[PDB]
Amino acid sequence: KVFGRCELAAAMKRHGLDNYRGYSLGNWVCAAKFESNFNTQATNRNTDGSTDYGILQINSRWWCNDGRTPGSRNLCNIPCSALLSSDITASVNCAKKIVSDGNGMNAWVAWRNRCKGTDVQAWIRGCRL
Ligand SMILES: [Cl-]
Ligand SMILES: [Cl-]
Ligand code: NA
Repeated sequence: KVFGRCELAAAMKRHGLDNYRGYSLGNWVCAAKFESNFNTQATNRNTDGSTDYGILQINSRWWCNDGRTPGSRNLCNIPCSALLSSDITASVNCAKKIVSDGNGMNAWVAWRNRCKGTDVQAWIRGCRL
């Protein structure tokens, strides 16, 4: 599923990301924009053999099981395939564990490089929330 901007802001709010660990909804929508262009089916292979899955490009190195990332963990206790669903529940629940890990949203390199310190409220401007 490719979400609309406001559609994904609404879904992320409904699933409790709105100011989760102090990160406003715009930060989350901005991260999703640059990680997946709002596409729940986005996948990208990493140089180390791990794969990033879904709207927030969650890495099999630590967070999900895909059966092909040697020496990896599955700290969200989900198959990586769950992160590709039209239903964002698994991606949101896993993102809450990631952002709670100590480095906040810096876990998403694209958030650090493209969202951090920008006017992220632009991402939810005009949205019925
Ligand atoms: Cl957009
Ligand atoms: Cl594990
Ligand atoms: Na894994």
